Amino acid sequence: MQGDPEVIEFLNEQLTAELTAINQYFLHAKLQDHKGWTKLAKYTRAESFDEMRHAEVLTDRILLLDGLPNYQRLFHVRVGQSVTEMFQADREVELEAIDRLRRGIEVMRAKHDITSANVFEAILADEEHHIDYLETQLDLIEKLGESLYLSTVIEQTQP
Amino acid sequence: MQGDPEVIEFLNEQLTAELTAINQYFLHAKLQDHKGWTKLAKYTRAESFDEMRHAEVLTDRILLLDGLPNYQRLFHVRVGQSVTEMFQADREVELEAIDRLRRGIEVMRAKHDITSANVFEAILADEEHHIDYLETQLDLIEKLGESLYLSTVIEQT
Amino acid sequence: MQGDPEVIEFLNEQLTAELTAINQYFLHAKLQDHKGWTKLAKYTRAESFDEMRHAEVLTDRILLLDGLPNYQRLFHVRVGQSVTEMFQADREVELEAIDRLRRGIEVMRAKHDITSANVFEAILADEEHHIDYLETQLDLIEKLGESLYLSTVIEQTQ
Amino acid sequence: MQGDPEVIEFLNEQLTAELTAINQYFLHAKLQDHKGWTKLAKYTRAESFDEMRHAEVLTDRILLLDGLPNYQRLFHVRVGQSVTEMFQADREVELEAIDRLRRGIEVMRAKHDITSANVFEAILADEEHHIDYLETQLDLIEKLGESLYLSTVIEQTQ
Amino acid sequence: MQGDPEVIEFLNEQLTAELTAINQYFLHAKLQDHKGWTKLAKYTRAESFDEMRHAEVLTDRILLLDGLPNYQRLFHVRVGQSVTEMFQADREVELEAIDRLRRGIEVMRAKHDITSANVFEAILADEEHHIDYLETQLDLIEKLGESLYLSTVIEQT
Amino acid sequence: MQGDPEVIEFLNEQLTAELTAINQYFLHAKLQDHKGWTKLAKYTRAESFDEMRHAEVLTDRILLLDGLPNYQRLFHVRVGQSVTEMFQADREVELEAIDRLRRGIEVMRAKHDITSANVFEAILADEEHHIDYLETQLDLIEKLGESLYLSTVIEQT
Ligand code: HEM
Ligand code: HEM
Ligand code: HEM
Ligand SMILES: [Fe+2]
Ligand SMILES: [Fe+2]
Ligand SMILES: [Fe+2]
Ligand SMILES: [Fe+2]
Ligand SMILES: [Fe+2]
Ligand SMILES: [Fe+2]
Repeated sequence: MQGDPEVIEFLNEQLTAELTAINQYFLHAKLQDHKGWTKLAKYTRAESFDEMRHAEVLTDRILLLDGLPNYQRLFHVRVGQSVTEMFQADREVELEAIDRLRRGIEVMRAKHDITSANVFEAILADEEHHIDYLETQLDLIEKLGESLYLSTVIEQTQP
Repeated sequence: MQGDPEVIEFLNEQLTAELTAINQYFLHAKLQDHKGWTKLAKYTRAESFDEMRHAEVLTDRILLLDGLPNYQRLFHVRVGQSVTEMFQADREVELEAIDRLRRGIEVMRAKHDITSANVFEAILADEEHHIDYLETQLDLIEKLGESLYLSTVIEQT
Repeated sequence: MQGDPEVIEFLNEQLTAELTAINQYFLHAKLQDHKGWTKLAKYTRAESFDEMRHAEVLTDRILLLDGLPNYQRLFHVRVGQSVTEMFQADREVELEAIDRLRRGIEVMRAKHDITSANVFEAILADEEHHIDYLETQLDLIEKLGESLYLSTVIEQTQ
Repeated sequence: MQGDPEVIEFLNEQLTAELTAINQYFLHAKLQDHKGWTKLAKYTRAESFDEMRHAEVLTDRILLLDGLPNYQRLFHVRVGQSVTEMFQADREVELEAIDRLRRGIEVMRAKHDITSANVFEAILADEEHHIDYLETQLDLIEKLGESLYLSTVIEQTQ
Repeated sequence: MQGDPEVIEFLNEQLTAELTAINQYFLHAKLQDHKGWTKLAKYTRAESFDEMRHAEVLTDRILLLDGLPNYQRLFHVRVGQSVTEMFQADREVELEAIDRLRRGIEVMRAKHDITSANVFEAILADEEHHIDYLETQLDLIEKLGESLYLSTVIEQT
Repeated sequence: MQGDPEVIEFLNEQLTAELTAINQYFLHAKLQDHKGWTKLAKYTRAESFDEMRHAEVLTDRILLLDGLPNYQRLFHVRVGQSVTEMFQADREVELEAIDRLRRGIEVMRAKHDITSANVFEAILADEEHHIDYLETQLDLIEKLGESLYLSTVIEQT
């Protein structure tokens, strides 16, 4: 029982998205943490653990197909300065992952595995359920205005 | 005992208001749910369930009068895009109900049954307790301003 | 992402089945309770709310596809007088559900969305459990006889 | 210490009755479950596991006599469609077991083992305790009539 | 609504795998029960009930398709003497199941049922989650050695 | 108050060791997880999370110095096949971190900050409490021999 290496690569190209998404959420989480924009920092910190949960079940599956996880390669990572830029860039990153997950399942359905597609749809169902929130968030600032939007995301701590 | 048919349609035209008001509340409750306006979405879900409670006690009464509920015919339903139009539209819907309910009871009390008028006033007492609320709500946006009014209706959760 | 309207209308014609099924279940639930037929009216009221919430998970899907729910148009609704007629009627109503749902998902799997079809099977799996039950119930009346079948559906509770 | 192969086979001929009886009870338990005949399906599922508890202690016993359990051969299994003949069919299956077990224990007492026939009587006290019950059941249908007898075993589900 | 017989037989040949695997797991569990290798027999008894859980949901499906379960005929069942042979033979039995499951779901997906394939994948997901553990165990012995592998399976209790 | 840039890369070259260390632990932890080498797999998962506790306060330090964390580039990561190779490889990785931590604090004390060096010693106390343990582990195999050493790592559960 050996996985077809393209299907393995179809798993593997998903994996490079995982490691980059860990750091770009977490540093931005640590970015706003100094910036005091408090409740949104609580969101992306709790969000980042789900991709840790997303990546681990990915990691087991290729071992069931007797694969070799490359944790060495990486994609390019970006940073922003205001949150709109932070909300615009990762959208493309979330726009990046879907089509790869889209194009993977149609071909892997043609090649007789069922179980790895069940992994692939499940993570794909998360991100479409994820990206809309950002799409909800951005204009909700943008129609309203950033300053009053900034005026509600902060609070003084409990010393 | 047989229900008088004139009273029966007076119950019935109220029922047509009920089913239409269910959907126009609920979809607009689901509309702001996507639009992140969290707290009023909790409120509009709470308003919809009372009309669901309003309709069932309406429903059994005509069966006591041995009637046939038309759950088939409806009235025209509208939608809005900002909240103010939604607050303007349902006002007319609330303006639609009361005067017709005002029309029914006097004619009903003229014809010797008491019991459905008790249902009439009880359902009237809610909407007169309801129509003023949005009437207070809309000017409170309008005097103040919509953008800051939007600045308190959301929640990141 | 914008939903393809052929998927959207196929979501939409499911919705028209949903609203009509609410009223025909509930009124017939409000039929037999006056008729004393108690536990099936408990069952029919219990049958309503699952079919209710089936439409809500239908509803929230199409706004992700940026759609406009027609909560205005309906299908034709029927009533009966004895329960056998009701059990014959809703069978056809459930007979209308599956094949159209069967007609959809093949095309939906043919057109590069997966996520909506998971709802499509999920609403299907319920009515698989539903249509046989009423199919079971009718022969129980028919092999036995209606009168003794009425002789177990009523209690002294009012 | 080695078991005498006749006694082993006489233990073994019980075992063929065991696995056959498990399926013929369980499918009928699943049959009336689809047929809605509720409490008998509760009773048939409950009666089946005692036979599962029956067969396992037989399986250890031949290992104590250092035997080889044939889990391969099976006797012929039947099925019906009405409820009555199922009570007639298993009666013969109940009639099949006892006399052969009656044939054994005399020979078991004839040949200097005590312990295996203790299992034989322990299972035989069960098989008498079944055959009377179904015999009590069937005439109670038969004197009364099937339809009113059927008119008490179905009840609604949750 | 009637089940298609080619779908039905595909359920049916799966069923023959069930009853054979029940006895071969259970007796070999009862084999090491004499042989004092208790913790794997604890593993074997708990594993055997899950196939009994797999078999009943197989059974109720076909009567929804209005089918007739053949609980009558079976396939050939084997026995071993050391555990490696027991680990080698059931692997083939697990190798027997999955391709037949692979052969079924491709065809019935072309033939307009969805629901029984959901049953088929669910048991198929178990066996691929099963057969690796067999494959994990057997190489772990022969790399290490059998006698020390025997040196960890008794309990004296 | 601005961080002196020489301090910043000396924080940063520690950081490049950090992200590489998590994966080489975890994948090898996931390697033995398939291999049934479970009790040390429990240990290696515990080793991963402490490094996350080490790396975060490192990241919190540099923003006080107004720094830019390069989470982008890495160092070279290796894999092994038997545990001795794994215990030999990470030893060098443990040997890699200390001298950089050693060469830091002499300069960190030399240039009028204490607080970053307080982090620098606090991380350094961990690996000296760590590299001895793995050094103890490998020789404990080495006198003994791998097979009997492996013969206690299996749980069968
Ligand atoms: C101060 C707290 C934490 C920090 C700074 C942190 C940070 C990180 C980072 C940077 C990664 C990516 C490294 C990698 O993927 O190998 C990661 C992965 C992970 N962490 Fe955390 N984490 C924290 C809390 C936790 C806790 C408390 C747990 C478990 C009880 C946990 C479980 C995991 C898991 C399962 C992964 C995925 C492993 C992997 O994909 O390689 N994390 N964490
Ligand atoms: C003709 C009468 C009614 C109609 C048309 C109606 C309609 C609905 C609808 C559309 C939903 C959304 C479910 C979904 O999206 O899946 C719902 C939910 C619900 N229904 Fe009704 N309803 C009616 C009467 C009632 C009444 C009077 C009650 C209870 C006293 C009730 C019990 C419920 C409850 C409790 C929920 C909320 C379930 C939840 O929050 O999880 N229904 N109903
Ligand atoms: C929730 C509890 C149980 C379930 C779902 C279950 C399931 C089943 C079913 C349905 C069968 C019949 C299949 C057939 O023979 O065609 C079976 C066979 C069997 N049952 Fe169970 N059973 C349960 C309890 C038990 C227990 C607790 C034991 C033993 C301690 C047991 C012992 C057996 C044996 C040994 C067989 C195989 C018969 C043979 O090899 O001849 N059962 N199992
Ligand atoms: Fe993901
Ligand atoms: Fe009302
Ligand atoms: Fe439904
Ligand atoms: Fe027995
Ligand atoms: Fe299975
Ligand atoms: Fe560290």
